[PDB]
Amino acid sequence: MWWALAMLVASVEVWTADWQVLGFGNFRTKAVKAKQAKK
Amino acid sequence: GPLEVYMGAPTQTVSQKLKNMLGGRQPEFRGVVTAYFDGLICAMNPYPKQWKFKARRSTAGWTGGVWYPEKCLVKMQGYDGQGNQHEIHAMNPAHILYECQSNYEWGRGLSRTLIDDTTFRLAADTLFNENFGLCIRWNRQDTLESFMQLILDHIGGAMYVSKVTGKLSLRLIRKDYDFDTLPIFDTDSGLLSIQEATNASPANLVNEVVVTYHNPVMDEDQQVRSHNLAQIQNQGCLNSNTIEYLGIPTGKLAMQVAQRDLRAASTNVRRFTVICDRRAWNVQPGDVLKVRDPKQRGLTEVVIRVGTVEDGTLPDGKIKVVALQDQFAFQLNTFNQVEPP
Amino acid sequence: SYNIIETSNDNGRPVFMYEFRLLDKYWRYTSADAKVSALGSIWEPMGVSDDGIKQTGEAKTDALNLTLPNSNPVVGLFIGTPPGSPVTLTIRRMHLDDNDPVVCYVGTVDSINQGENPTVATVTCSTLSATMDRNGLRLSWSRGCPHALYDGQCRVNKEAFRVDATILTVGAGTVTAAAYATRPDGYFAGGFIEWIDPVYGVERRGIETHTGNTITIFGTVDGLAGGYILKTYPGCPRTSAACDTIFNNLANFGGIPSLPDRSPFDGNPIF
Ligand SMILES: [Fe+3]
Repeated sequence: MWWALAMLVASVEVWTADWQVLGFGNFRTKAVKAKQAKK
Repeated sequence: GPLEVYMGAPTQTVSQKLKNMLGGRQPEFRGVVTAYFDGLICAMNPYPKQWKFKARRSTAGWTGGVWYPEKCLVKMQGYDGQGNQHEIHAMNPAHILYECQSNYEWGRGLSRTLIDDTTFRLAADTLFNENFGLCIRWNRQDTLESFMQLILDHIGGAMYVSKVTGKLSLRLIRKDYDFDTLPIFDTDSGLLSIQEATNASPANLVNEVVVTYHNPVMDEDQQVRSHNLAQIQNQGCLNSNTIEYLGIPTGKLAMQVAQRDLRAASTNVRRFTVICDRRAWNVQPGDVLKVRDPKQRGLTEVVIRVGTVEDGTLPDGKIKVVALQDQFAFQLNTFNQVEPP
Repeated sequence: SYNIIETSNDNGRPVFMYEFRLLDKYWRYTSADAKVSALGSIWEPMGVSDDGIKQTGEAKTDALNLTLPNSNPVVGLFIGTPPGSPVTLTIRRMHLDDNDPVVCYVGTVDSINQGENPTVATVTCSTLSATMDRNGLRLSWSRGCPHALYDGQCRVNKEAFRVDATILTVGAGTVTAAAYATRPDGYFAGGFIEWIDPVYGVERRGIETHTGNTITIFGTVDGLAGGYILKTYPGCPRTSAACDTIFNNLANFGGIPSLPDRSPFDGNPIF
């Protein structure tokens, strides 16, 4: 919800965009965050 | 075949066979999880298959030692497959953020003394009790502030610096107010002017949210619908929003976050911009206060959440307080446990 | 008793004091017009003036802009070459007849630029929340370790590779010393020089090249004197052979020589 507080500057929430890469592309399951390398 | 797994211990050493295989000058690969499969069958001549692994951590690999370890193990039932059910060991987001600011191995690595410990104990207080964990990933690494943005959005909190010490601190946006002790603000008690006096016909706000999370057991994305029946039954067509909550590992917590967002963004959102004298100099973003303008604007003694604050200079006296209608914590409305077959 | 006076409608006193701190090298300022003395120190009345301690959670906008007279040594620290170590600014908010100046801001001195108002410069001071633009990209398997020399992971001893000597002759972006002559070329490539400044205290800045008795620095020269010794540290090529031969730290190396040329398991026949 901190996005909701971030949009506290709005003029009043629909969106349409592509993504800037994050850590989703999977090759090793992580039941907990051990972070990862980057190659 | 056999498998040598080296966990990258601080003083780790590996068998000479691995270095002979890789050949020439080689390191000990200290600090990194490195698996060595000496088995001769990597695959049949049909080209080798792809691999996957599964791990978890709570206390291992902490530069400078662990912090507050007795609340990091957020276990919770996150089963995929009803008969295949088993609990998963989600991490405490409070410890996630503490690592983000308390290790030089990536990011800034702020010293412990400059981090407000008691505030992270405060965070853990509610994060562990309600069992809000996380299983986030940080592959293809990006800017640190963006990752903290993601984590804060997951927990719905505010990272901030203590006014007195200057230490970095964390806040959570919750229901931590008793609606009795709150100070009452009217023109006769410190209020100077309501800079936001209009109403923008805020009756058609969002009424549906599609929460997307990631179950580690399935290790793929999952989704949850949440319809605010009250708004659908009167407003007509939907005003929906698909929101990202990857890393949340179960449907119960996904439902909790979905309900939190839906009740926060849908129920009578009103933004207050308040001109204040030296009556709220201690008031800090995220605080709570009650405002009253009954004889000019006719608003009935409402409780408001404090947002952005603009402290004044030695001249000009007043402080501008951006304020937002009440937020909410997690709670149980829906029973969305898909329980795959 | 501060809050009672502060929240009063018809009672109050003006004070806004500023503490400029650099490893305990102190300047105690007062925006008021008097010789204010509190917290066991005298806060001199200087032409400092705040522009508002804004807290919005947005970087750049919250940058506290101080109007600081140039003649102060605080600005003097930033003439030409700013300090190599961050300077912290603390603001306090007591009244008179009061003695608990509740601290209100603990930002650091990020940048300074003089301009149209020569009697006071603009000092920008954000806080920890807004300084988080770091790359984040750290590990990134490669043919050479990404570890910074002498860091917490390379762990090469800070004392085993000491080098120090007083400056034989300062020069334009270059320094000369007798000790450097005893070393092979490039021994300090990526190194840094260290000494104590009568005000900055510890000062550390890098070296970009070495040859014989001569070296070159990545940064500028803030003025140097052939007195104090320049505690100079060697750098490293950061190669596996470099970390092995020079440092004997191969066992604590983070670079992977045998990154298998990304020998795939797709596309073409292999294995
Ligand atoms: Fe090294």
